[PDB]
Amino acid sequence: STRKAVIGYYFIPTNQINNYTETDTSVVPFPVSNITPAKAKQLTHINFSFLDINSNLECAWDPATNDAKARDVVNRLTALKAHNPSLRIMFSIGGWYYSNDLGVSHANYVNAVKTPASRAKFAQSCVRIMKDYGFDGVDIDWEYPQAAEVDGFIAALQEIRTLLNQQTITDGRQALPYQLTIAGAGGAFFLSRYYSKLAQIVAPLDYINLMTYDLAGPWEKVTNHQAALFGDAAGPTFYNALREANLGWSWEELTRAFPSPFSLTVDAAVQQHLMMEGVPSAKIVMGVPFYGRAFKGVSGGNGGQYSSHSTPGEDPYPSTDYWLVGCEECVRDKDPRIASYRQLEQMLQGNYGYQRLWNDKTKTPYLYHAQNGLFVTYDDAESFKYKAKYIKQQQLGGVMFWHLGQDNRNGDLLAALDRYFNAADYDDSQLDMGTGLRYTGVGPGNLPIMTAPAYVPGTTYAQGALVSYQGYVWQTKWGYITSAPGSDSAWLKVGRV
Ligand SMILES: CC(=O)N[C@@H]1[C@@H](O)[C@H](O[C@@H]2O[C@H](CO)[C@@H](O)[C@H](O)[C@H]2NC(C)=O)[C@@H](CO)O[C@H]1O
Ligand SMILES: CC1=[NH+][C@H]2[C@@H](O1)O[C@H](CO)[C@@H](O)[C@@H]2O
Repeated sequence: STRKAVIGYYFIPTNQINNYTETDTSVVPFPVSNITPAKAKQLTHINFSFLDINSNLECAWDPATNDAKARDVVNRLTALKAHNPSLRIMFSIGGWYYSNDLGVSHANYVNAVKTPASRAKFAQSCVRIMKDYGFDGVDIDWEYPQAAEVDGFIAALQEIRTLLNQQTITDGRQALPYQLTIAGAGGAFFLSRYYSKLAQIVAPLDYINLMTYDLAGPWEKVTNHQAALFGDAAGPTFYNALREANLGWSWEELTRAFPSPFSLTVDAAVQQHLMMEGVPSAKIVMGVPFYGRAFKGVSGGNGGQYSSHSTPGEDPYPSTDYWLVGCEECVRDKDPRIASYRQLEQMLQGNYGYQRLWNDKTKTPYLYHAQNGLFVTYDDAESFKYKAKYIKQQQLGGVMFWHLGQDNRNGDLLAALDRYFNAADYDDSQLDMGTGLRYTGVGPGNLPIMTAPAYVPGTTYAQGALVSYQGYVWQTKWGYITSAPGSDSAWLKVGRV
């Protein structure tokens, strides 16, 4: 079996690069030296983040970056390749801060993909930056191009692919080609922006890393799991934005591919991607979070799940009240709404009042502070057993995560992921995926194999008539159909032969 990708983000703020040190945790919490040889071997990719697209419409580091210190940090990462011949140090362009619709550099993203000339100049800058700093690939994290910017985004990706494939030949990297990936939406709302052209977006990529997290948060009215694998009927449900994408499909087609409302889960994002033709499962990578989201002012009854709350949803945290008991990291980061798994693990074992609970439908853990009314949704080594089994069962390309500095000091989360995919003595054949809700949509990309008597010319077909014909099973949408399946909108293609 081909090894599953394990893609971890290495994120460092500009000021940390400008004051990089591997000997003062109060200045650089997570220096490159914390990525021991053992951890380097459990990773296949490290996404260095984040670079941006400047006003000159080229890939570039934050202008305030001390270049020499930046190269030194990157060199330290590249040196880890000594312990793992498959390791690739990618760099990520974008991220929410720089590129969301209201982010500071949004216009640059829109403008860089606008014309053949802007695209050429942009694609060149990505490869140049890649070669100059010694990176092994380009990862684009634009959150997210809108419907009109999509064809341009696609041309940009194709252009970068062309240049990278050329660079691979020029550098003798046939054995470890340069790669191209993007962080893709892991939720229908953002996904609906480019969904209709998913095949063209994925074609030039080695992997599309789904951000299947942040699926719940203080901006929503009711608390919920931010990365549930499957759905919980007792949990909130959402409008399936995909049924409104510019697909050109019929009512029937739209309805059967996009049930609404539905459970916003990791399984939903993966299955929605697999519903489209030309989106190979092997390129789909499941993103997981090494952090949890916290809410205050929750009620009792369901251990804090599906409750109203009083947590501010704006960025930055519009207050100075650090109410996440025991979360020291939250005080230094001035935000009690997010906490690394490292910090959560310490809070859990420090007698702070948290009770760890488990939702066996969503297959994810959660914390409930009954005394203060706090709820935290997060992921751990146990939820990763199911996600890892799903990744194997669905034949996905692998896993991705944000971010390395949030794992505990022993790197247990990374180690668990590596174990679930590669340990010869780990056996998950008896691991039960449970009865949580699965995404029920069916599209052109995942039609099931079926059998039905073959269409007989001359027969009058009633409503709901199933006849195999031309390599597909077709069903009539209404009665008195006497036409051949395929050239009358009265027929619905429902299966493969
Ligand atoms: C599933 C979905 O579409 N949820 C949206 C949220 O993602 C989004 O919140 C923002 O998400 C970013 C990561 O995707 C965070 O970096 C950011 O902190 C977070 N909060 C913000 C920007 O206020 C919200 C708001 O755009 O919309 C949801 O629909
Ligand atoms: C590569 C990546 N870009 C996004 C995403 O993963 O999730 C992170 C966690 O919310 C967020 O900080 C970042 O902007």
